[PDB]
Amino acid sequence: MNQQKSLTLIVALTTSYGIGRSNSLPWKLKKEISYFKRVTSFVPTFDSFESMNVVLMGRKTWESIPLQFRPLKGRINVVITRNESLDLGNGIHSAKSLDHALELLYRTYGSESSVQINRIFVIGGAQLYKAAMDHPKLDRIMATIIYKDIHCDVFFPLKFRDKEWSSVWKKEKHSDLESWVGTKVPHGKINEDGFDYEFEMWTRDL
Ligand SMILES: NC(=O)C1=CN([C@@H]2O[C@H](COP(=O)(O)OP(=O)(O)OC[C@H]3O[C@@H](n4cnc5c(N)ncnc54)[C@@H](OP(=O)(O)O)[C@@H]3O)[C@@H](O)[C@H]2O)C=CC1
Ligand SMILES: CCOC(=O)CCCOc1ccc(OC)c(Cc2cnc3nc(N)nc(N)c3c2C)c1
Repeated sequence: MNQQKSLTLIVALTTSYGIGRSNSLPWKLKKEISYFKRVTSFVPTFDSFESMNVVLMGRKTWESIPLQFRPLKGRINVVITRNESLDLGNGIHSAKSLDHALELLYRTYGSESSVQINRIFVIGGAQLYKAAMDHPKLDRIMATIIYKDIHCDVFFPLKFRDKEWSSVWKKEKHSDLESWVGTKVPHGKINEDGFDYEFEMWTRDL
């Protein structure tokens, strides 16, 4: 009664797997953020009469997001921390692990509940990505690849794009990405603020 849905990890990362610096993002990309918001918010039309997606994040990511933007609108937010607590929150879910979060969500958002869960996303940071990478239900990574070795002080924990991991993690066709996300997605390099980046989707068999 706990393992009824796959997890999807969503991340923007450099070719050196860098994801962060000074507890924030070391880039400023409005369209990249708009993609994150669209992907994490998208529910197919028939289902969206009551469906909401879930965003799971570590406490340091929670704090990283400008207070203006919290909780992340229109999604069920859960902050994962070893130390309960709160973080001061208006409706704001807390759990001590990825599986305690899932248990809390299934208990809270049941068959009878007016709000139902569509997809569940792990949205960072490195420590929670590490847990998700070890979780037997994670099967999908929505990666934005940033083609610049921007200096970072926190890194994605497993080199899923590299040869050593290439029998396990496979990059999907762009048409498959678009299908999964429910919309046209720009394909190939996008330039904002002096860097090229591009959207990818990678999967692992369960
Ligand atoms: N580029 C990208 O897409 C993203 C980048 N980032 C960046 O990542 C950096 C944050 O990464 P990181 O420092 O690893 O922080 P995280 O957000 O993963 O938070 C780490 C903390 O969250 C809790 N936590 C995480 N995993 C677990 C677990 N398995 N069980 C229990 N508690 C857990 C904290 O708990 P406790 O309260 O016990 O200390 C732990 O210290 C920042 O620079 C942020 O900007 C974040 C999201 C996306
Ligand atoms: C009205 C604007 O819509 C908004 O709500 C975004 C405003 C917040 O600005 C941010 C500053 C820092 C930050 O690091 C946590 C994030 C989170 C983020 C950004 N890109 C991201 N991009 C990807 N591919 N993946 C992520 N997981 C991600 C994540 C978590 C956002």
